[PDB]
Amino acid sequence: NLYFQGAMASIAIEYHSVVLGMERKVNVIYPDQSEIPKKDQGDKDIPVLYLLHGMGGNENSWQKRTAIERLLRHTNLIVVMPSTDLGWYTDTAYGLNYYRALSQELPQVLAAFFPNMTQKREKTFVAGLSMGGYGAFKWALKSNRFSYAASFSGALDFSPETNLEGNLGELAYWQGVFGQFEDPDLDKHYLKNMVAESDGKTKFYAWCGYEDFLFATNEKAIADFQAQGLDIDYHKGHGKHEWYYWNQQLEVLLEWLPINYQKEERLS
Amino acid sequence: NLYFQGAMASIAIEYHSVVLGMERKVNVIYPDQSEIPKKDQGDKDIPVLYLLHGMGGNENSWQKRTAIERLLRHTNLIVVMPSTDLGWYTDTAYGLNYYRALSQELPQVLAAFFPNMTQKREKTFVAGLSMGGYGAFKWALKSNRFSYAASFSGALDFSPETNLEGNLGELAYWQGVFGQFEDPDLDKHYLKNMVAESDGKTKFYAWCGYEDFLFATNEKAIADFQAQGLDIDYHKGHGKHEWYYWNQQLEVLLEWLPINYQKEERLS
Amino acid sequence: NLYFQGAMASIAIEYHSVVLGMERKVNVIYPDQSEIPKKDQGDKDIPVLYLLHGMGGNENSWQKRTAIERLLRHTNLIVVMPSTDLGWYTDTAYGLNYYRALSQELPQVLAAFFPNMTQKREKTFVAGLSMGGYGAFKWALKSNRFSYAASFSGALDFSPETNLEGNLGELAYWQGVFGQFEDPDLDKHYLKNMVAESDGKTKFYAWCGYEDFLFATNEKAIADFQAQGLDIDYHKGHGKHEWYYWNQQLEVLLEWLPINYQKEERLS
Amino acid sequence: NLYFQGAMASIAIEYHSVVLGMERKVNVIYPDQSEIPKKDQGDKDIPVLYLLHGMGGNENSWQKRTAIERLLRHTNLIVVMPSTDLGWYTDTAYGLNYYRALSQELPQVLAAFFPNMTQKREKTFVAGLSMGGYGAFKWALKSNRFSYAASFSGALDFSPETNLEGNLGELAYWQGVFGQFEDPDLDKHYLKNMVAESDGKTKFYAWCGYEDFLFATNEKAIADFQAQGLDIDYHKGHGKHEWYYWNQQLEVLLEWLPINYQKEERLS
Ligand SMILES: O=C([O-])C(=O)[O-]
Ligand SMILES: O=C([O-])C(=O)[O-]
Ligand SMILES: O=C([O-])C(=O)[O-]
Ligand SMILES: O=C([O-])C(=O)[O-]
Ligand SMILES: [Zn+2]
Ligand SMILES: [Zn+2]
Ligand SMILES: [Zn+2]
Ligand SMILES: [Zn+2]
Repeated sequence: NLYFQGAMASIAIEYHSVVLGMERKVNVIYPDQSEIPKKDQGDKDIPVLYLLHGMGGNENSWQKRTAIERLLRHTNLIVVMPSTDLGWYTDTAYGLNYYRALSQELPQVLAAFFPNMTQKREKTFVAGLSMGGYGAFKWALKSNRFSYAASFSGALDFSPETNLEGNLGELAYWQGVFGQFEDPDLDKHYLKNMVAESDGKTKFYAWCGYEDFLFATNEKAIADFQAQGLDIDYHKGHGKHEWYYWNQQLEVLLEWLPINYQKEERLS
Repeated sequence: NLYFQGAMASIAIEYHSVVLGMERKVNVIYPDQSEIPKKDQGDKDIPVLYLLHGMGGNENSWQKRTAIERLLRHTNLIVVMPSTDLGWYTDTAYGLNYYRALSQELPQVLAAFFPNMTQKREKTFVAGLSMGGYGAFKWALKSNRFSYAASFSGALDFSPETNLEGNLGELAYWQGVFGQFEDPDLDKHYLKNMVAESDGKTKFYAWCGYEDFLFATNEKAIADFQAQGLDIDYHKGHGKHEWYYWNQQLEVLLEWLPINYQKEERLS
Repeated sequence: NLYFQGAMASIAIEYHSVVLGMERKVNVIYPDQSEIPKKDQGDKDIPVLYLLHGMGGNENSWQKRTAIERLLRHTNLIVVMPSTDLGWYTDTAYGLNYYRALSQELPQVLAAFFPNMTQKREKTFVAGLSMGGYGAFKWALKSNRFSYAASFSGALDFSPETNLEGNLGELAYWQGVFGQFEDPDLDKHYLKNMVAESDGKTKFYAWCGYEDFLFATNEKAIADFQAQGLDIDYHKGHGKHEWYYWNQQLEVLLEWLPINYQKEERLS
Repeated sequence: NLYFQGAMASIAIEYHSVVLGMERKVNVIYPDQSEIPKKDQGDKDIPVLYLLHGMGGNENSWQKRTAIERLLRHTNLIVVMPSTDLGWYTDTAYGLNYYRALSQELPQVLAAFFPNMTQKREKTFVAGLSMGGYGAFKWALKSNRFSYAASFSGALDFSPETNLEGNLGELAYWQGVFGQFEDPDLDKHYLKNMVAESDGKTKFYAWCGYEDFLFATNEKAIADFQAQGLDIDYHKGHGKHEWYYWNQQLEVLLEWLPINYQKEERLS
């Protein structure tokens, strides 16, 4: 017609997690064969971005707060939106092994459903905002699964002192996630303590807004990462802890990744 | 926490349409009691915008192609996203009474589920893009239900000559929607022929991009509407038949409507 | 725990149909690796049942009206639930090519998403109820894609005389689906006229309740099929045009198909 | 047509929980105005059943494992399916206040969306299976909101000794839900300790299968309830910890409740 136009496929999966012992939800956007560049048709090695949500969000957050499905509609990229509830992408002290579920089970589930997604590091990426920025860097440092990793307004440094002081949720919550604050192993949850064992083959990007409550956290964390020689680029701009800025950062991410992003025309 | 933030409620309804004789889907976004201005808490007369999709879309289109759920999250507005398949919001010649289903049944269904939505014209609005711009103006002209109506890149004028010539879909399709092209009643589907009987108490807005295939259609249609004294404001800018521009127009619409839109802060 | 138990994966897909020129929905239930018999783990040739809905239904009908997701949870079977609106799995006279979309596009879409589903006739099955029984037999007769095909209370014979006489919907509806009733090609829609060209390598099953308004239709249709030597088994019982009986027939179907159905224990 | 038939409306709601500080999902089935008995049309006091899931389930469990949407389609009943993750409908020791969210917030959310649901005890009911049987009895004992409450294979008695011994999940899990096992307040989670303060105006029903791992638990719990004079009827049959039996018990529940259940005809 001229009236007709493509769309990515939108897939919502509910599956049984053996790790968590419960039904879990994951959303997947999958490229539109009729709209990607000609060369990409039939691909058996499609690149994949895992995009992680913030505290209070879920598998719908990115899709509803950005117009990601519109942005990517001409691009050869699978995007996976997992859920972690309020568990920080962490195996918690109350027995929910969210990190194991994210890092070990989810990729196996997806591969089993979707053999044509890439299994290559050079085509596997992660990013997230807020709690999801912590999750993205944690997963990339520990797993060496990703070529590129990004944090937007991430909680990239913390301590008991900062978590609680009880402006950021109460003690029982934080100790449920990370263990008791007197446990000498608490520090294993600190991203700075995970750099040494990572392989140094992941590119990192971090952003934070000047006005964000986590701006000081990011300044401190990046300084510590840079001291250890992490391959990181850090940027800042005016902004707060809000989804408009996360949308902007998604659009920066899409150009940074090696995905041949087909940016929509904008005449106004 | 400072980490926590609200969200609108997102409601997906599947219901039995007696008019269409089938299960139908409608999405509704409903304002977050914890985030709207104080005065709006407990409202029993909440304003409502019906937002109509384009050819090939459905009840998910606006939500996935704009970040409407983010934009409206501090605003006291219900938004309803109906579906019409490829039926043009029209009672078709193949027996699917989509116009009756939209104009008569859907509002009764919604009121029955949601008694706290407004029943007032001064708080009831419609808009749509492409086919949905035709639908929005048709519904507003015929029903007098709305105070404000908006069309974005709408198919606001047409004839056999323009539909088909077969660049815009084939004959059987168009005649299925509007009837045989030799029927002397074809012209009842033309928006210009619906102005006389409307009550003149609806404000109209139309937009079209210069580069759009429907730019000439809109120029012609608005000239005809203005000749009949319709209360319409018409604007144009650079743009094509694409969702980025429809997102921009949604943001213009939200300020135009009498809804006390709480626009998100944008520091960059 | 003993408290934990598996579930099939439930997948909801929205995809762009090039054939129909619109976003379409298809549901897929996919076997639980942790619950199927040991031997089936890792299968790259998983059997597939397409299950078609009735007039007024959609891709959710089977899942919500039967407890299919519970019944199949130990069985190595993919089940696909397509949607055809009110189009009878037919390329209609108003330009919606539902048959092409079902028979050609949908299998290619699914294979592209899900390479581990079978591509073998011996592991590919179809069934449906009411309109979906017509669709199941039509698709199996025309395509030779299936080893087994089943109709439950199907509209397996019809004419203008029976459609309309206007007890079963009005003329414009029926002629929109099948063309004008005076067209000499109307009879190409009759299943009896499709037997000659089918390959005779599909097993057919049909059921109808004695009290159903289509009981006479089924008696006539099966007699005509049996006259042509179709490989069909036909059964009847007390019942009407209702989902309880369709649930019962699903359970009969699951034993008939060569799928090694792992029937749940029922101690009461 | 005779081909057309009604359906209940199926509503999926995602809403912001202030209590939990996260987006939460609740499903609602709402009666079909065209199919309920004549007298019920226009009701502003529609009865409501809350139906709670088991460990590992969610808001979709009842709908997918029973054909509840089919069973209730002629009946004037709203059914609400909440989610509690693995939190036992309890304000947990890791800071997720699931009980407050269920008992205080959810009813206010639903009333705000759906003013025509009843606010009367005589028309408000709860039931659940496994963990959800514990939840149903807990909520009914504490709140006095319900006239009728039902448990199917519920975990109605427990201790450290039985939880763990580590056949039923590990220590960290159970202590995350209920607190440390040495806390003298552990016993506040025991349903037997909640009877004294309840008002004695709720009717209780419990079922358990003989072969279920919780059969001894139910025998013990009911004996303790009967010693305290609770108004309870307890039944047992052959069965295990499986959804087929929960489906059977749902069908018993529907006749027990004062809802004028319109049971589907079953001629076979
Ligand atoms: O966004 C813009 O300014 C553009 O690219 O036209
Ligand atoms: O969008 C902008 O330029 C703004 O408002 O900062
Ligand atoms: O359904 C039955 O009767 C059984 O198998 O126990
Ligand atoms: O289920 C049955 O046996 C019946 O009621 O026909
Ligand atoms: Zn830089
Ligand atoms: Zn103007
Ligand atoms: Zn037989
Ligand atoms: Zn009894």
